[PDB]
Amino acid sequence: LLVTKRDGSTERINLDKIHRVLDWAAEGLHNVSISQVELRSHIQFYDGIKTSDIHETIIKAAADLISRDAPDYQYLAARLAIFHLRKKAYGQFEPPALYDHVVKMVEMGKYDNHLLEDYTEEEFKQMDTFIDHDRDMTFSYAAVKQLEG
Amino acid sequence: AYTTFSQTKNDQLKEPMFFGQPVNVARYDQQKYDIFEKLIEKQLSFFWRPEEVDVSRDRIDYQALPEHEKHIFISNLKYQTLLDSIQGRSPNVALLPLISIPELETWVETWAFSETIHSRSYTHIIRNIVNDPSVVFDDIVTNEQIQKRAEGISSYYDELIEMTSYWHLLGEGTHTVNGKTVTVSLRELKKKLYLCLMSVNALEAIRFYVSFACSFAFAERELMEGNAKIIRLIARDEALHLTGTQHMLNLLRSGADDPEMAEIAEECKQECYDLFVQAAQQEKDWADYLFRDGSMIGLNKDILCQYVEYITNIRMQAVGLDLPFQTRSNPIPWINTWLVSQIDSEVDTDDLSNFQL
Amino acid sequence: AYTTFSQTKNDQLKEPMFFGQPVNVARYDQQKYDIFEKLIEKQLSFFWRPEEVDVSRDRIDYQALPEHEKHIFISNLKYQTLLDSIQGRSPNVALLPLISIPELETWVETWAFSETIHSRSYTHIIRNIVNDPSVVFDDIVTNEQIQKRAEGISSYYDELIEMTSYWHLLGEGTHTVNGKTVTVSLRELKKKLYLCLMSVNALEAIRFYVSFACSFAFAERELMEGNAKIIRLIARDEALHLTGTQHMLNLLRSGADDPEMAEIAEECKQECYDLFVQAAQQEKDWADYLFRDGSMIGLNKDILCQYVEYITNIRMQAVGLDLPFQTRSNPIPWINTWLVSQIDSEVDTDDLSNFQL
Ligand SMILES: Nc1ncnc2c1ncn2[C@H]1C[C@H](O)[C@@H](COP(=O)(O)OP(=O)(O)O)O1
Ligand SMILES: [Mg+2]
Repeated sequence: LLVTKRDGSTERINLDKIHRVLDWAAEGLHNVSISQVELRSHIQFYDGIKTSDIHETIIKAAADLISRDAPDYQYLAARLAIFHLRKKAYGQFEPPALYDHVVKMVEMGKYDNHLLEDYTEEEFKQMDTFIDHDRDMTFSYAAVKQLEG
Repeated sequence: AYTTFSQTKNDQLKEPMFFGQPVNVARYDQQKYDIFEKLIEKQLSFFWRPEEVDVSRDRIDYQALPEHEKHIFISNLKYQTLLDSIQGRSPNVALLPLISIPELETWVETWAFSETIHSRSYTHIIRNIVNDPSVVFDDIVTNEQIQKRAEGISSYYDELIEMTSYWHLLGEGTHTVNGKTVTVSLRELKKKLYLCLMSVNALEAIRFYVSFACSFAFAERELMEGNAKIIRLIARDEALHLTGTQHMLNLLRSGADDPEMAEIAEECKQECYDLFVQAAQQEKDWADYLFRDGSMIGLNKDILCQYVEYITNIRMQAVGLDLPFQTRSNPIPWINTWLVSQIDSEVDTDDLSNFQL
Repeated sequence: AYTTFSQTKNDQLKEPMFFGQPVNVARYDQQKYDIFEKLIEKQLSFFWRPEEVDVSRDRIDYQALPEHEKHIFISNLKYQTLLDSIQGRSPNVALLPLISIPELETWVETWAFSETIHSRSYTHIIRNIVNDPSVVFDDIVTNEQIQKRAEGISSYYDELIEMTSYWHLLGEGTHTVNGKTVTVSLRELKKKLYLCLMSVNALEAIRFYVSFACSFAFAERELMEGNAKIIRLIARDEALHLTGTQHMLNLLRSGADDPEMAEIAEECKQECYDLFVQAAQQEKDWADYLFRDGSMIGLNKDILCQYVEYITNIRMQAVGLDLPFQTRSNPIPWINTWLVSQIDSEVDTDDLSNFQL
């Protein structure tokens, strides 16, 4: 059976894709279980299932496993949610340059155009060196849900 | 020689677990070790029959599985049928000629009997999941991945049975049997028993629990739910079985039963450690064979191998052996589900007047 | 040698009951003889526990009995504890190393397991009627009147176990063991099995049923009714057990299972006949000890010895043996209860006038 990728294309189902993304999200964490997240997802595969619905399902499952006995699920679900939010806004994991993003966002009317008037392209590229995108890996799950919500 | 009713009146409370006078009168009003009386009562209270579990809707789920998941399920079911086939007869044949207290004698027969219910349920499961049960059963003896462990497991039993027969026929000493010289050592017999019990402990406490992980993973997906109910009943029995061998081993190791035995158990510590490590390694390779064509939701080679290391450390510590693997948390915590089961309006102004603002 | 999992893939439907290839895989989807599958299913459905039977009244009735009736009850209870002590372990130790088809292997373990429930119920009865059960259990081994026939039954078991060990260690042939020459004959081994099964049949079909008469005689007087409820459940099991050995004996005797066996059964016909008659004579001898201090309503030495001869003829004819005693009707017919389960006013004057006076 086939799933529907984020770009619209289709390919046959491969659970290793789910295993890999969970292994990455659980790296370094204590008392978490890749097996538990997949089984608590209760994911019902149908032919043509959206790959983004699959990811949202395993985010909710790992998020609901947050407990006193396994508090590190707060970071596993956050890393999965950060990963999901990266794809929604950029179509990829790595965010674009700050200048290229601001230009596109002002043209769409989502940012204030004063950003392009008060800062030059050389200044935007200089603020891109300030940014550390790995700081998205220090949030907890509750933080990310308030961010996206 | 072995006698089915020893003529000598002995105080059964003072006999050892093994190698003493064969049990004559079967009484259950007193025990040397009450753990085996508790194990009998617990087992008798768990009495179940395979036919009392509905397995009719399991055939639908099995046919719908992918081909590599049919293989995972059936390979795990063939391996279970093998192990409880050995366990059906072996405790009776290997231990009854050695036991010298009645409560341990009756437990071994209750232990062996409950294994026959397990074997009967495997036929019940197979009969309701595949079209020809002969296809599955005929593959058990010839299976290349299974047979290597079947001979390994049965050899510890076979060697104990052989020395026991020599010990009953000839007694201790140096004997001549058709020219060739044969030495019958009771100390060597005690060593073959201790190694056998260690092999049986790893069989029931590690090998089967790796198999439970496969069966219960399907149930966590609400599949094969009739099989999982039966395996749940088996796992409840299996917990009693490994508790029995744990108490046998620790009683032998501690020297409570036989002063000589505590020293013999120390000489075997390295061989027992290697026995468990080899058992753990064989199951990891078994997991490598299970997922060669793909994995499933909740279970793959890494996850199952991590459970092997997790469960082995727990079992080896229970019998006083060194931990061969790194400390780890339970990689499949879901398996524990299957292994254990208007205002008071009165005011006092005087009390408030005590307030200084 | 004996192996707990023979690595040869064999068609179990074509193996003999005994002395074939040791059973490897335990499967229950097919049987060579379905009698043993029916016996397993029937025994499992009869599963009962002694503690679920009310025996509280039995302490009062027993203490109220005359002293010579206390002797009858407790002597019969000691003798039952003795026999089912042997039966608890012996089918497992003596028959499992010889069985080569799985349905018969599992039946022997189900048979043996059900005997441990019997032994446990005897403890349940004893502990609920006397103050110190140790006085009763210690007397089973030290009383000279009971122990003498322990030797009769156990000797047939012990000799089969010994020859089986020689057969597994050395194989068939003439061997020298510490100077002395030892001959291992498979034909002599088959002869010791057939004799053993004959002795066990007489044990369960004659010896125990003579014992049932004593327990049920007390119940016909509405005494010891808690014991009688347990004995009735035991007797229901015993009916399955003697049906098992009857089928084993008749299958061996007819040559259907093993042609060589039919010839051996003919050489033993006289030895088997003497075995059954001796068993009856020993039970007659036991009845003399039960009533040495007096009798009770409905049962004395004469009545019970008549029942021994009555029941022996029935059992011996079932296994193709000549009747040793005179034909007689059932001397205790009450025991079968326990061993199973206006005017029509119309007138027609015209019809009457057609009548000639
Ligand atoms: N063929 C496949 N079958 C099942 N799940 C898949 C899959 N390919 C990707 N996934 C999972 C892995 C991710 O957790 C989730 C979406 O992640 P992604 O990498 O943003 O999606 P995609 O690779 O479809 O662009 O879907
Ligand atoms: Mg992807």
